[PDB]
Amino acid sequence: TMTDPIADMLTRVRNANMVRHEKLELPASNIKKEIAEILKSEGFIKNVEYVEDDKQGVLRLFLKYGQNDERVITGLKRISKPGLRVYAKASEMPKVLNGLGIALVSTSEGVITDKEARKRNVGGEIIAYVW
Amino acid sequence: VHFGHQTRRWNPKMKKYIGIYIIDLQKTVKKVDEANQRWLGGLLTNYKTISKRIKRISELKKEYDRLIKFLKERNAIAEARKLNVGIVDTNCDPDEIDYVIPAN
Amino acid sequence: MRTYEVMYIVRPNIEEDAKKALVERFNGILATEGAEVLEAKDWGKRRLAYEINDFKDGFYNIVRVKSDNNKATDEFQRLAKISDDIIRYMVIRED
Amino acid sequence: THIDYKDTELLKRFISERGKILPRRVTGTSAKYQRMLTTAIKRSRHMALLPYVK
Amino acid sequence: AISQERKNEIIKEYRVHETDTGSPEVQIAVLTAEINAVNEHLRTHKKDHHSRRGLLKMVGRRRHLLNYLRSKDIQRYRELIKSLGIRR
RNA sequence: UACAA
RNA sequence: GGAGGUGACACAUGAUAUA
RNA sequence: AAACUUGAGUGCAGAAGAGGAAAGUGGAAUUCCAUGUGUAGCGGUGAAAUGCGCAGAGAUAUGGAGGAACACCAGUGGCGAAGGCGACUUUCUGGUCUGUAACUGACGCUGAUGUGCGAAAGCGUGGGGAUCAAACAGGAUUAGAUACCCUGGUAGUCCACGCCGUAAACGAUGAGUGCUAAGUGUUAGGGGGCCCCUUAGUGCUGCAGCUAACGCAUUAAGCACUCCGCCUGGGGAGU
Ligand SMILES: [Mg+2]
Ligand SMILES: [Mg+2]
Ligand SMILES: [Mg+2]
Ligand SMILES: [Mg+2]
Ligand SMILES: [Mg+2]
Ligand SMILES: [Mg+2]
Ligand SMILES: [Mg+2]
Ligand SMILES: [Mg+2]
Ligand SMILES: [Mg+2]
Ligand SMILES: [Mg+2]
Ligand SMILES: [Mg+2]
Ligand SMILES: [Mg+2]
Ligand SMILES: [Mg+2]
Repeated sequence: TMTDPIADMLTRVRNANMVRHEKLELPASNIKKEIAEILKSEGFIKNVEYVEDDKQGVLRLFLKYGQNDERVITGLKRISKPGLRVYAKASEMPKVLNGLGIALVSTSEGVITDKEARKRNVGGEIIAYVW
Repeated sequence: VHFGHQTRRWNPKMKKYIGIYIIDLQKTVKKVDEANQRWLGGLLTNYKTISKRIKRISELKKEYDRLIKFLKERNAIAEARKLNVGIVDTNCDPDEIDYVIPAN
Repeated sequence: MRTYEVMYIVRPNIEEDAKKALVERFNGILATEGAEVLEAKDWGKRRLAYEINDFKDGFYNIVRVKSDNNKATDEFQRLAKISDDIIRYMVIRED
Repeated sequence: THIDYKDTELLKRFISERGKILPRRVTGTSAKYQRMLTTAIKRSRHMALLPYVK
Repeated sequence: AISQERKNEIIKEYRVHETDTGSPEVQIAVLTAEINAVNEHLRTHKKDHHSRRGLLKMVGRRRHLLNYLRSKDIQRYRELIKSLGIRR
């Protein structure tokens, strides 16, 4: 059955991005909402809408493509996994693509990026790399 | 000029441009402003050789009769798409046309 | 709970007045143990599509039963086997 | 409708001149109808209503 | 194995409230009657391996429902255990 | 070709 | 045109590398 | 700790099926037996011969015995976890699919050890014995022919109950879950106006992607997460 809803979200984005879809819908959760907003804030996706329903909510994402239909998102990668959880300290926060990408980190001050985690001197669970 | 090919063969990339399928007459008009014999392999990519036959045509009767007649279009696009405008029906690929006219 | 559609064939050379001796009896057997007969029928002489026991015709008989135990139709099938008057039979669950 | 093995006149239409069951690609019957047809014909053959081989 | 009339008898007896057909007690009770009936079938049909595979699935489903009931409210679980002829 | 027989 | 199912007398042998 | 209903189960309403076990009924054919007609070969092969036949064969007609298997239907059709399952009838019984949204409220997935099922051959006990047929015999072929071909023929092939536990047991593709162009057949349903939409199977073609290539491609060999099994040059040796 479903074991990693976050990796399912990152893969839904990867598959939709591969075929250059305009948008995609997925069932919602709090961390998936916060992951999506960071992608919006960092400029990887266009917009996030939340659609309420009886079951668990729906997240609508809008993908971004530049001139000549070049993909803004190049890749997504799940780092921490149910089979093997990955944690890091602020002093060992990984840089993604030499700083040209981002790492999503779940810290005790919420879900933030790696550049901000070093700024706040907090570590936590490395959710995913986006570049 | 806006009735395309049958549904059982329509390419999926013409959905925006599209019983049988009817072309987007409204979209073709805005696109039209933005825009007989066999095609020899290497007409454009082998001009270093075709021009010799073009020159030899300008300069025997059996050759000229076929040469005059000579000098579906997938050969031509490759000779141009590899070098880095045309009517594009539903069955035709739109992703390889710089100025696609979605008219039948 | 169940309805059956018993059919059987009686040999064609039988004496006429002896035929009611078994049809009443075989229907009687088809009614013991809570087996209310819904309907009895009697088709006429029919030309069998092929020879059965070197016979060419037979008396087709249809009996419809309403039981919930099927031991009534088991008794019919047991009796029809050893009776030389009946030459072919079949029980069918209608529903 | 449910095909009855007693209805020999309906059944004869689906057998051939040697008493063989006709393929459905020939008679145009559907798949579920042909299955009901086959059971009724085999039942009717047993009760001598239809021949096995004529 | 069991009729709709016998199933509805069992549902009426073991339901934890009216219009309840999905509680563990209802499911375990119905599974118990079905398991007993197939065991009756398999006593004279010892060679019916295919039916016995289906019985083994019922036993596994009953055991899982019992485990869930035990870990959620042991009082309901132990009252159901005596009601049926079930050990553990 | 150098061998083997 | 290309696939998948279906069906359909006798004749032995020739060393090693290098070729 | 407390809620939730989407996952997973239950209920209700429909439907399809060679799914399994047991017991009955039937038609064709093979073999054998008897009887009637009837006479010189039948059979078999590349060609032959062995073999059967004038003591009456083979052929033909009728009848009987017996075992085994179920033409047509029959279809990349159906069912089953796999092995497998095909005449019909009854009895007992397993699973799946569709619709609904009564109900329970994460009760799930995978699964070492374990425990079961598991083609065929084979083994034990006892039955049965038509056909076919290892071994074997004879006849051919051949330089030889422990073969291929022919005439026979035992185990076995069949049943019951035990055992055996292996196959190219194969899609040579572990299970679960989700996501990712289309086109077109087919099986079982549902909804709406023969067509359109939609479930679940089963096929073909074909993008993106993947691949060493062949190819795979919503039934992935694509993109992901979980669990299990397995691999680490060939031979020796599955010894
Ligand atoms: Mg039902
Ligand atoms: Mg079903
Ligand atoms: Mg499991
Ligand atoms: Mg194991
Ligand atoms: Mg065997
Ligand atoms: Mg032989
Ligand atoms: Mg034996
Ligand atoms: Mg056995
Ligand atoms: Mg293997
Ligand atoms: Mg898989
Ligand atoms: Mg998948
Ligand atoms: Mg393909
Ligand atoms: Mg499909």
